[PDB]
Amino acid sequence: EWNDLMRIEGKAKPPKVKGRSQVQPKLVRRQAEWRYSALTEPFLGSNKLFK
Amino acid sequence: GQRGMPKGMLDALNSRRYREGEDYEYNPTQNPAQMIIEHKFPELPQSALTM
Amino acid sequence: GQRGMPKGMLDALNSRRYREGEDYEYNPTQNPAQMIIEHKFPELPQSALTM
Amino acid sequence: TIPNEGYCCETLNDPIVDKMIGNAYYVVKFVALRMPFIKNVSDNMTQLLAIHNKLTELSAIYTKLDELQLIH
Amino acid sequence: MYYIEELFCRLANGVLNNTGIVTDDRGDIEDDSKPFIIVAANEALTRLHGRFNMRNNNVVVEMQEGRTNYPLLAKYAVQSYDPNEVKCPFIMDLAGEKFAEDVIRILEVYDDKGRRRPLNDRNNPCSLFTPRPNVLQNNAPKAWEVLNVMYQAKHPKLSTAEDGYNEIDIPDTLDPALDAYIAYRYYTSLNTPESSAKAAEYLSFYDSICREVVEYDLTSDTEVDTNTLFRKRGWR
Amino acid sequence: MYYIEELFCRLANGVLNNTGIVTDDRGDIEDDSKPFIIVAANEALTRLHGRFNMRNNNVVVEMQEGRTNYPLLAKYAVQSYDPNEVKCPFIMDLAGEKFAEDVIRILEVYDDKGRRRPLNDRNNPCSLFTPRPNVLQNNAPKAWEVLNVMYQAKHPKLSTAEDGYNEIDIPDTLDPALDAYIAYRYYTSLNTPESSAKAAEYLSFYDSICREVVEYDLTSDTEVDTNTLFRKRGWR
Amino acid sequence: MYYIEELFCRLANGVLNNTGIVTDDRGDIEDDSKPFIIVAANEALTRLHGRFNMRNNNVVVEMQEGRTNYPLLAKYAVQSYDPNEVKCPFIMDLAGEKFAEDVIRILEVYDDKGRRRPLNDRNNPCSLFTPRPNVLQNNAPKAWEVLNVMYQAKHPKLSTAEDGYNEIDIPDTLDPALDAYIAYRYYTSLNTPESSAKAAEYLSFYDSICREVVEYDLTSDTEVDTNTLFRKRGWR
Amino acid sequence: ATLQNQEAESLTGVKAFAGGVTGESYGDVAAGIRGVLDAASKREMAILRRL
Amino acid sequence: ATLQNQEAESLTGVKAFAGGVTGESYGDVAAGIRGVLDAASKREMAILRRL
Repeated sequence: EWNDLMRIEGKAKPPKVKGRSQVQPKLVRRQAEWRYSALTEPFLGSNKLFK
Repeated sequence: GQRGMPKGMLDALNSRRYREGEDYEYNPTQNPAQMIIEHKFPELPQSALTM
Repeated sequence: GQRGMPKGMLDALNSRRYREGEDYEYNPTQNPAQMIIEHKFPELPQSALTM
Repeated sequence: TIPNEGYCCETLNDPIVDKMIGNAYYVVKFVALRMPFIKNVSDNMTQLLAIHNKLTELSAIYTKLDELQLIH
Repeated sequence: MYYIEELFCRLANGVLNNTGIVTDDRGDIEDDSKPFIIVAANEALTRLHGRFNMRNNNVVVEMQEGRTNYPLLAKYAVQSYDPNEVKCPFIMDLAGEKFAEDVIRILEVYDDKGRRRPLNDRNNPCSLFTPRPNVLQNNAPKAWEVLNVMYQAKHPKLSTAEDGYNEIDIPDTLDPALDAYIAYRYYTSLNTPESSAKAAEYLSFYDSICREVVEYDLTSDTEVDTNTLFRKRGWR
Repeated sequence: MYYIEELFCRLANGVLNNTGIVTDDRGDIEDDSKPFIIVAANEALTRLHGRFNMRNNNVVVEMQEGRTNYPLLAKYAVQSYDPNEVKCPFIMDLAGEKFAEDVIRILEVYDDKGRRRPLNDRNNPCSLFTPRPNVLQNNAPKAWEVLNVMYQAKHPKLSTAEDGYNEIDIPDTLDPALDAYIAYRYYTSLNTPESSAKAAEYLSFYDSICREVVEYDLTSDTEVDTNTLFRKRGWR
Repeated sequence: MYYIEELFCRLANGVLNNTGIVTDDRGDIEDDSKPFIIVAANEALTRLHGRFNMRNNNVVVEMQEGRTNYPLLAKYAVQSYDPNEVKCPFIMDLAGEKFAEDVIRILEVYDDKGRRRPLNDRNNPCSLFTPRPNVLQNNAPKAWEVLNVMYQAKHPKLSTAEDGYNEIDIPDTLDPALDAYIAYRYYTSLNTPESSAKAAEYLSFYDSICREVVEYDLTSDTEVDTNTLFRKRGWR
Repeated sequence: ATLQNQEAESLTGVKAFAGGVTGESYGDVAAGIRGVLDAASKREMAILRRL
Repeated sequence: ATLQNQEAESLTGVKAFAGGVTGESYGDVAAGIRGVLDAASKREMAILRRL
C-alpha cells in the first residue's frame, strides 16, 4: 500500500471516467524528493566514507 | 442554537428528511435562505467596550 | 451538506440526471442559481470571539 | 457455420434446456413456456400418489409378465 | 378502486346533479350520453398521470434478429399478435395482464444481465435511441439479448364493453380533480354564455386541487436517494 | 365524535336551513337527496385529512413468497375478505377496528426485527419501493419477514347503507370548515348566478377557517424533536 | 395509434357534441363536412410536429451524375413513381412504409462511407447546401456516392379517399391539444361574436396543454449526451 | 487546496515548497526564520542518526 | 496557468523563472532566501555527485 501511494498505480489511482479529468497530484512523491537529496548529500560530501 | 422554520415551507415528509440530515424539497414561494433562522449571540455594543 | 431543491423546477427525467451528475435542463421560470440551497456552517458572531 | 439461436425461433416446450443456466431470465422463461406440463401433473397429483403408494406392488408383477400370458 | 358505475353515481349526485343527462332518480347518467362521459373521463385520467408520476409499470421486450425498431404496440404482444402478418411477437405479457399500450415516457432500461443501458446518448455507441416516444430502437441485436423497459404509465382506457376495463385506480385525494375536469368538459360543450362562466370555475378549481396536492406532496412525488458521487469522485 | 344522524340535523338547522332540501320542520334532509350530502361529506373529509396530519394509523403486513407487490386493499385483510378469491390474506387486523382502506401517504416502514427499512431509496439495495401510492413493493420476500407500515390515514368512507360506517371523528374546531365545504358544493351545483356568488363566499370561508387553524396550531400539526445528529457527527 | 374513424366518433362525442355538424345520434360527422375536419386535422398535426421533435425519420438518396439538386419529393422515390416521367428514381424505400414526403428540417447527413458530411457550411469546400428547405444540393456527385439524411418528420397527410392514409400516430397526451385546435378553427369560421369568444378559449386551451407538456417533459424532447470536447481539446 | 499542503508539511516537518520554489513561505522576521529552521533540522538530524 | 508552473517547480526543485526572468519570485526576506537556495542546491549537488 505504501508503494501504491509513492506512485499512482494501486488503490490511489483515480477512476477512469469518460469526459472527465483523470489527473492526480503526487503529494507523497513530492515529500520524498526533498528527502532524498537531504540525506544522500552528507555521505557523499567527502572522498573518504568511513573514519 | 435554536432553529426556527416557517410553517408551510416544507411538507410533512420533506420536513422529517430535513431534520434527519437528508436532501429535501421546498415550496418555491419561500426561500429557505432567508428562512431557517439560526439564533446566535447578538453583537456586543461598542459603548460597553469603550466604557 | 444537505441539498434543497424547489419543486417543479426539474421534470422527473431531468431531476434524475442532475442527481446522477449529468447535464440537465430546467424550467426558465426558476433560476437554479438562487435555488439548490447548499446549507453550510453559519458565520460565528464577532461578539463570541470578543468575549 | 452461421449462428442459429434465439427465443422467438428455435425455442419450444419440446426441446431440452441449454447450457445457459446462469441467465436468470432463461430458466424463468423455460418453466413459464412449459407451464401446461406442470399443470397437467399438478391437478392429477392424487392419482400419482396412489400409484406411487403401490410402486413396489407393480414391480413384482412386472417380473412375470410373460408367465401371466400363459394363463390367458 | 371502484367500478365505473360508482363514478356515474358520483357524477349524478355531484357536479352534474342539475343536468338533463341524468336519470329521473339521479342514480345514473343517460345511457345514450354515457359515451360522452367515457371520452372525457379517459382524457382527464391522462392529464393526471402526466403531471403526477403515480403509476410506474415495466414491460419485457425480446430482441429479434434483423430488427432494430421495436414499437411498443399491442399487435406485437404475444397475447394479441396476429400470426398471419407477424412471424413472432417480441413483447411478452400474461393472459390476465395483456399489454395495453399505456406507455407515456421511458425512464430506464435494463438488460437481462442487469446492466443499465443509456438512452438517447448520441456520443455513446452502445446507447439506445428512441426516434418516437413509444418506439424503442436497438442498433445491435444480440443472440439472447432481452431488455426490460420501466416507464411512466397511464391508466388503462375505460370502456363500457364487458370485456374492457371497468375500474378506476387513482388516489382518492384526486377524485374532486377528476370530477372538475369532467364538469369543465360538459359545460364547455354547451355554447350558452352562462355555461361558459360556470365551465371556467371548474377548470380553475381543478387546477387549484392539483397544486394543493403538489404543495403538500400527498402522492409521494418527491424522491431522494443517498449520495453516490462522493465515492465515485474519490473524495473519500 | 358524533353519528351521521346529527350531521343532517346540524346542517338542517345550520347553513342549509333556508334551502328546500330540508324537511318541513327543518329537522332532517330528504331521503331523495341524502346520498348527495354523503358524496360531498366524503369529499370534504378527504381534503381536511390531506392538509392536516390529524390521523396516523399503522398496519401489519406478512410477506408471502412469490409476491412482490402488496396492495393495501380491504380484500387482502384477514377481516372482510373472500376466502374463495384470496387463499391467504396478508393484512392482519385481528384486534380493534377493521382495515378501512384509508391509505394516503406512507411515512415509515419497520420490520419485525425492530430496524427501519429505507423507503424509495434508489441507491439502497435493501430499500423498499412504492410503484403506486397505495401499493407497497418488496424485492426480496423472506420466510418470516413481517412489515409494519405507518401512514397518514384519511377518515373511513361514510355510507348510509346497512352495516356501513356512520360515525364522524374529526376535531370539533374543523366543524365549520366541513359545513362550509358541503354548502359550497350544493350552491355551486344549481348553475344560478345568484347561487354562484353565494357558493364562492362559502369556499373562501372554508379556506379562511383552515388557515386560522394553521395560524394558531390548534391541531398540533407541527413536530419537533431533540437533535440526534450532534452525536452522530462526532461534535462531542 | 387509432384509425381516422375513431377521431370522428371522438369529436362527435367530444368537443363538437353540441354543434350541428354531427349526426342525429352524435355518432359521426356529416359526409358533406368531412373534408373540412381533414383540412383542420392536417393543419393541427403539422403544428404539433413543429413544436415537438416527436418523429425522426431517415431516407436513402443515391447520387446521379449530371444532377446537383435532389428534391425530397414522393415522385422521385423507388415506390409510387412514374417510370414514364422519371427514368431512375434516387430515393430508396424498398422496405417498410413508403416515403410520405414529410420533410420539415434536415438535421444531419451521413454518406455510405460512414463519415459525416457538413451541412450548410459556406467555408467548407466539401459541405452540402440546402437552397430550399426540402431540397438537398450536392456540388460533386460521385460514381457510387450514397447519402443518408436524418430529418425531423411530420405526420403523413391524412385523406378520406380510397387507398389514402387513415391512421393517426401521436402521443396520447397530445390528444386534447388536437381537439382544441380543430374546435378553434370550426368556431372561428362562423363569423359570429358569440362563437368568436368560444373560439379564443379553445386556442388558449390548446396552447396551455402544449406548455404543460413542455413543463413536465412528457415527450422526452430534451436531449443530453456525454461531453466529448474534453478529450478533443486535450485537457486530459 | 493549500490546506492539505499545509497539513502535510506540519506532519512530516518537510518544506515541500508548495506554490513554487521560493523562500517567501518561510516567514518575514529573521528571528522567526532561525526558530523554524532549527526545529525542522532536528527532525532531519534525527533520521541521519539512524542512517 | 500559474499553478501548473508552481507545481512543476516543486517537484523538480528547479527555478524555471516563469513569468519573466527575475529575482522577485525568490521572496522578500534575505533570511528566507538562504533557506530556499541552500535546500534547492542540495538537489542540484546530488545530481553532480552521480556525474
